[PDB]
Amino acid sequence: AEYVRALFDFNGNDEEDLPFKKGDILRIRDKPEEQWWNAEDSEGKRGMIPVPYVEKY
Amino acid sequence: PPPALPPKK
Repeated sequence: AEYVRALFDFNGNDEEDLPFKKGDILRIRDKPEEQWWNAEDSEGKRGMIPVPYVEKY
Repeated sequence: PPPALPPKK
């Protein structure tokens, strides 16, 4: 459905955050806020990701 | 380095 690609690595300081690496393709699951979305990675893990760190796929 | 991390609401 909706995929984004990581532009930068991200680890996050909150436990709800989904860490990722530049180049990863993530699927967007929910947009509870304008700049922080819930996404799923290629291993099926879920978490919050910062919109500025990704681009549309 | 990455862009600014947006604040969480």
